[PDB]
Amino acid sequence: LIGTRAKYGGTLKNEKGRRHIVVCGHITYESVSHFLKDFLHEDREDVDVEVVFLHRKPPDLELEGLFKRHFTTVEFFQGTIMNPIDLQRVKVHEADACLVLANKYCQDPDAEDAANIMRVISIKNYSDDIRVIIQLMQYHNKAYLLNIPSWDWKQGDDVICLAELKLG
Amino acid sequence: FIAQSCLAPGFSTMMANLFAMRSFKTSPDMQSWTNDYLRGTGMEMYTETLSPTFIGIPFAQATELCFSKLKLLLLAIEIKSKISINPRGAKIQANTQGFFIAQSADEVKRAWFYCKAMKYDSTGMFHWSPAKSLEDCILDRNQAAMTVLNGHVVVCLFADPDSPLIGLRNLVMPLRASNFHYHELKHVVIVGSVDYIRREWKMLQNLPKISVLNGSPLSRADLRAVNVNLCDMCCILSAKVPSNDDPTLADKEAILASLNIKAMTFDVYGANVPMITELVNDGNVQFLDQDDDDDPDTELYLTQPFACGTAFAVSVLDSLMSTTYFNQNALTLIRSLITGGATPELELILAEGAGLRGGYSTVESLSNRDRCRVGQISLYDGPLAQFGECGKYGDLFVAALKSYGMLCIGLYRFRDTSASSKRYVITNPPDDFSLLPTDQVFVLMQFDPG
Amino acid sequence: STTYFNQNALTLIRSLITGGATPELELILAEGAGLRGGYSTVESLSNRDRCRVGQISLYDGPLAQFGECGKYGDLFVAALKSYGMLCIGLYRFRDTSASSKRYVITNPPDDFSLLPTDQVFVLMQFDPG
Ligand SMILES: [Ca+2]
Ligand SMILES: [Ca+2]
Ligand SMILES: [Mg+2]
Repeated sequence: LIGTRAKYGGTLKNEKGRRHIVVCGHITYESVSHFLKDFLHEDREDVDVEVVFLHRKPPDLELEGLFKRHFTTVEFFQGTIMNPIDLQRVKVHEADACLVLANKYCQDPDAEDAANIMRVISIKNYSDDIRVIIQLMQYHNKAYLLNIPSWDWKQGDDVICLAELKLG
Repeated sequence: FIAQSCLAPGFSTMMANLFAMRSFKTSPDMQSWTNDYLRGTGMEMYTETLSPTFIGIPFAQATELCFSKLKLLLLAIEIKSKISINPRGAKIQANTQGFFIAQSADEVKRAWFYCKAMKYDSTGMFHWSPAKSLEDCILDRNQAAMTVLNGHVVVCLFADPDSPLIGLRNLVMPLRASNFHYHELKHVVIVGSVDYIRREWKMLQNLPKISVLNGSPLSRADLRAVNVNLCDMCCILSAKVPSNDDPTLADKEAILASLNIKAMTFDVYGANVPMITELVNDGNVQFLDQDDDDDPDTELYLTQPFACGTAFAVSVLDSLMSTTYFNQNALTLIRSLITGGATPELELILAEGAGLRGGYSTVESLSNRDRCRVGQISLYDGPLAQFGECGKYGDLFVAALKSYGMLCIGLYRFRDTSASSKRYVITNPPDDFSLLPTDQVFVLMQFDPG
Repeated sequence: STTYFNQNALTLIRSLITGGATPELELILAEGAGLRGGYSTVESLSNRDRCRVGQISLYDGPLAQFGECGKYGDLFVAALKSYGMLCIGLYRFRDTSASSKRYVITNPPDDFSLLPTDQVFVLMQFDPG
């Protein structure tokens, strides 16, 4: 009974005017550090965009220290995309885009792709007008995303298929 | 429930709400369609003994009197026993048990005190076929295209070759009842793995007009090969065992199939294809529809997809424990209303293991075909169309009952009248309800020989 | 990060490594009938006129004279004007004094000194015939 704790929670509340994005999917220490190094780089044009992470597992000690070093730019919340309550907390309807990271080193690529596709359905269910960028392990699963009525490549929706790009 | 929805869309929602104890409280701070729908959910199913004043008069005069004077809907009676649903020319006898639809058991008390002040099976209740083989029904893309399937029923099945068997027989027989003429039967096309359908073909040999297509319902080529745009109802069924890894991942295929068809276009609209999807998880109903606000704590019967009849689950059938215990005849009425008529003799014949057994048509068997059936009518055209021009529900109920012997149960009305082609279910609207020309009526229609 | 900051960036990569995959090809393949052929017409044959990725060697040819201790900028201008070739980088021997291993130099300066054994990444136009 005493060995429990709820460290992360609460809704995202900040000022108006600035823009932010939501990152979900495979959130580990090296998944965030590699993403943040490329996202926040000197060569990139200086634009103030906030990065919000949403994962159902509590981060370990090393990941929490990484968030502290990016306190003014990176924030973390505990929750899942499939829950509409958690979607409102991180303010999905006002974010520029939602980025879904895939577990490249997965035993079953079919299982990983199916879970990622369901996240896009949940995101589009909350709001039809939202940019979604997703990693797909296999090309034949790209057909399912294209069949979504709210999916629209002309509006910024993009699919980055690792299998197509790697063999290309 | 799914099979009856093919004959009348939205019927599963009305049946599910009729056997769940719900207290209805009016609320002004919500949409009018929501208030109208919630009024129907308050209706339940009750049994009461008819007053001695009703003795002698036929059923048609009896149910009309209850609707007008007593504001109660009488749809079935017990004859010395047997249960008959909307019987024509059936005089009310002494101590006759009546089946009523009302807000509460206090309302039906008014019905007790009142005064002036081989073509078919052995039972002859289902159509029969001379045990056609599976290979004679398997269809390919090339030969399914040349076949013109109009007004048919498409069964989208997700099942592995070793998936646990589901009662596909329980889905086809209600569509093959003898109460339907052979020309008005609906062709059934099952899209799925024959390695699974082969295990269940034993119970489907003697059912006419059944087609099988090897493939996947998620493929647009297979759906176009069976003319999903022309079908009367598309059923998405999943027989695969849940992996229990995550409840939100239990209905990935069912949700994807629904979204796939909804976005298809034909040379005409994918969203116009009538579909009903059974959900393993109640919480996955939020993904079925996009133009609604999803709340994870809301009851399933309160959700928009369920109110429109496009969603179903087994979690709405727990209340049948209480319903059956308090009245055994209540369960008999449900089975005789959704299965197309399954007498206890049919139980022993099927339990032997030889499958459905046919019988030679005689005088006593053909009399069994004369029973009421579930259907829908539209006020667009016909003699009853003049009631849709801002008429009253009570006026339509009386006229239809006297002329065609039709019993109106509820309405299937557009959610928005100013749009989306989505219709919700209103169960037993008041006699003062205002009708619309676009409304559809759930009716119990008598059998017409010829 | 590349796709988020610019959607056109991902489109350029896909059109450069997949040989050209237009959004119409996405829907045809997603149906499930496989690759579908088409009868050659006037409008289709115009699609074949696009640049492609290839390599050239300074061992022999009109461009071989730039490999004799020449400059990368001189090779870039001459190839662009004559054959319409765009030089992206060099594929040069790791050791020039051995092992047959070559590394990649991306966008060398115009003052870069070339070698007769160097190979050039180029974007070559379509020549009908
Ligand atoms: Ca009630
Ligand atoms: Ca929804
Ligand atoms: Mg109820």
